[PDB]
Amino acid sequence: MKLILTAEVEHLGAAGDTVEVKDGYGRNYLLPRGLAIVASR
Amino acid sequence: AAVCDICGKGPGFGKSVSHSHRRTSRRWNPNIQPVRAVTRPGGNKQRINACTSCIKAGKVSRA
RNA sequence: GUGUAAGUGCACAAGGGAGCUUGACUGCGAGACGGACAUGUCGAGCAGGGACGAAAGUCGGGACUAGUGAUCCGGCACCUCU
RNA sequence: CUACAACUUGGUAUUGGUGCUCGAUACGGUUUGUGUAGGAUAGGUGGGAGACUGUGAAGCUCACACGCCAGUGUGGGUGGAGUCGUUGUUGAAAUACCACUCUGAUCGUAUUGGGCCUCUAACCUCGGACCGUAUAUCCGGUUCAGGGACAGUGCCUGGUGGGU
RNA sequence: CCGGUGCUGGAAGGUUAAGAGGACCCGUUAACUCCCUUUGGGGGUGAAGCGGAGAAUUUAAGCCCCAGUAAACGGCGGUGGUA
RNA sequence: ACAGGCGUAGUCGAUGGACAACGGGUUGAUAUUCCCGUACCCGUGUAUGUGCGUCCAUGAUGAAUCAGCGGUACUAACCAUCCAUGCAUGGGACCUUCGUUGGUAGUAGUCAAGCGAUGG
RNA sequence: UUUGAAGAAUGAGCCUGCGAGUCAGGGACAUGUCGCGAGGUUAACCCGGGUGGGGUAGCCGCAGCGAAAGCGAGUCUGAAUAGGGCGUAUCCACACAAGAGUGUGUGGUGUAGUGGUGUGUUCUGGACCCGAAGCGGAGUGAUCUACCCAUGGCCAGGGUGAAGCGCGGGUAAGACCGCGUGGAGGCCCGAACCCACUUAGGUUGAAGACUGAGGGGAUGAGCUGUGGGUAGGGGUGAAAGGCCAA
RNA sequence: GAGCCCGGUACGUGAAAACCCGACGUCUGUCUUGAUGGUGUUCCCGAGUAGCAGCGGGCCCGUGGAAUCUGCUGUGAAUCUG
RNA sequence: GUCAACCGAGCGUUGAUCCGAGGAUGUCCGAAUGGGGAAACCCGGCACGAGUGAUGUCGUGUCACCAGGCGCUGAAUAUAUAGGCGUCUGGGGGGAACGCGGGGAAGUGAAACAUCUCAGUACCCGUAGGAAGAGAAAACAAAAUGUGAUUCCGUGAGUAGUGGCGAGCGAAAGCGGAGGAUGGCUAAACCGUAUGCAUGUGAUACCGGGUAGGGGUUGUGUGUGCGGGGUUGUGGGACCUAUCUU
Repeated sequence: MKLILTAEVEHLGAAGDTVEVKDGYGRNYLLPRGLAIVASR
Repeated sequence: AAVCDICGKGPGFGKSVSHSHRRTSRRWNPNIQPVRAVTRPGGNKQRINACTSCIKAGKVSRA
């Protein structure tokens, strides 16, 4: 889903970089430990 | 396995039509998946039965 | 001898041969036969457009009687229907 | 004869990551073009009379490719001041420059599936230890240890199916 | 006795579902193109979009296929002559 | 799906385990039940007497301090192996640390009547 | 019921009571009868303590033919006034045509339906009444019987003599052989107990499975007591299609 | 076998208390910091929803060219020139 | 009281017997609820009383489970949660019919039978109410300058259709009536306010303009809560922006 990365995640980008990612990855890796935030504004 | 713990989605009832049009009763169960969710950011994990539609809706919090 | 079973006929030929040809038509059809009903069968004659013939005339398949399957459902072609 | 339970195959959702390995078309593309009129293996149309050059051309030696080994292309070395044009062939020009591309092997950018080995977080464990708990081989939670995107399950689907 | 039917093992091939795939064709009409007439309909072409049938290609088990298995279900012959 | 199916802690469930009474007499009908004689088993109160204990006192004990020395072994080193000088290895010891004993601290401490488990 | 039964085809012991074409629907057809009549008639509902009054929504007649567009006393098929199908209530008279059966026109005559209700059939309802084996839904049953679980009880009496052990013989040691002790066995005979092989009785029985004589097992794969569990397309079955309350 | 014998009938009368219906009030909220008709632009108008696909149910409609409604599984939009 | 009298005793003009309304008492079982249990019978705890020289004994209250509020505590474990403790408010079962939402047969008819019918019937499950459900157009309709929430009754109509086009099944539009409430409330865009979570140019920033302060009506975001504002189809409402103003 459309989201904004929080910290450095390797193979994705640097902090502040917006990335499109599959649902399973985002819901099971990024969101639970705050490596990515959904895009609001 | 047929009643969602979030929205209460239940199985549907119908018939299984054959080539000779023999109608026999059958059931349409929901796609219930057992998911360990995180009710509050405190970290407690509980095993709940949520349909895949609920998972798609983000109503379950598997944090 | 008549394509083919038997019967009824056919030498006046319906049997044999030759020429042209596609009526092995379209719209019909008075009157009948037979039949519980559904089927089935014969049909003069009218109009169109043709074949043969000099003409009169004959031709709506085969000398006749067997060679076939109702209804429902679906396919194809045409229609100035919806 | 017609169905079903049950078992079983595949797709899809739960379901994720990194890499190898293949195929489709898109893009910057190299690449391939043997009637004969002949300097001659002319892809046609174009802007098309001067362009490449010293970001080192003709003439020569090597590597590879195809090879109709006709010979061309690229890479490098060698040499240092040329090929060329309506040059005349022709429907059709110059292989002098520039603007897509068609017969055809290729590369780096996309997307996309196909398979393979893996990683852990989804999920699973009737494996261990603690806690609820005083009693608990139930259950739930925490954690450790293992599998692991497989399995199980949902929808669709092909088979076996007197078991009914 | 493995010829038949089961069971077990193996896919080198043939066939094969759903799902992916959407060539081609058709319906509708924005736009045009011919009329044929007077107080606008009648013929054709027809972009895009929206739809309807939908092909070539890919695909597992199974079946066909290749072997074993009878203390698996089963089977185990006639004719003529001759001292 | 629902109705419901199992089942933990529990709680029921004798046909079993534990648990103190025998002989005689009497009535129209009951009798190890009533009466007679002699017992046995659980509790309650009163009184009396021995005889322990807390308060008091006496025993039983032992824990911990500093200081006095040898072996683990922060680390620099020595020996040997030693890869190429370096290291790893093994061994003696330094510091910390561990073990022994002179003072303290059988004094402060704990226990010593009696009940005693839902636990072993 | 029969071709045919006085019966040797069926049913009835007798009497008194009871016992079989009924009802609903503006249903469908036919036929009486009544009202109105080219019209007839209301349903729901409203108002009346009633059986009365209102209620035009509909329904049936009033024009047919054609699949339909549509036309219309005509219409369809058809190239066709060229014949056929359906229709113009029916009759009468007059003409003109034919004697392929009669037709074509001019006048008259003028068309009868609808709503109650009786009757006979008929449609949907159990539909004249009586009569199965059997099929589904939900429940009740293991106090009989089949098997299993827990916990107890019982088996008079008499025989046979396994393993083991001891002594002796024997041998280098054994093997082995005699004599004793021992008391094993889905062992033997035979009461209680459990079965049920034969025969006789019983067979409107004492008894909806018994009795009299004999018979088999009888320390076991035994019998039995109390408590408990398995339930119908299911149970259980040392397997008979057996048993699951005659 | 009763209008004139009785209980009664026509017709009038009756509630201490409880309950049920109304009515007027206390009480409660509520508008008054308000109301009107005009002018040209940005935002909003109900989301895992509608739509689509697969398998079904029910509609006169038995899958049929099958519209509207609805269950499960995938996929999944727009906010009014929607 | 009565069967149903026979006694024996007594009450009533100081109003009995009897009828109506409201109270008190109401053993035990039964949802049964302190625990147990073969329903109506066994065993208890706590508190306060009664009784005994004391135990025994008696009386009155209270003691089930689950769900939701409120308060305390917060395991493994750190945040915390699960859980535990206490206290209040509810539920549990019964009922003849009617309602709604689910699951859902077979005998039967088709002269057999499987599609179909029977029938969404029988039955079962969950639930109410005095009625229930539906109900205010993302509606019908067909060019009528048409109706205007739902429900129910009569027509439409055994029609259009549907169906191994078999047995059978079978609407809707429209029209006529009963009743009328063509009824109301919200969510969003915007404001104001409070709070949670992040941070903060932490100042020239947020009040409607002009003056002057100030470094937070937070400055910014984001979420939630509350109060305003907004209920619509000729689109409506917020953002604006003039005019008039009880």
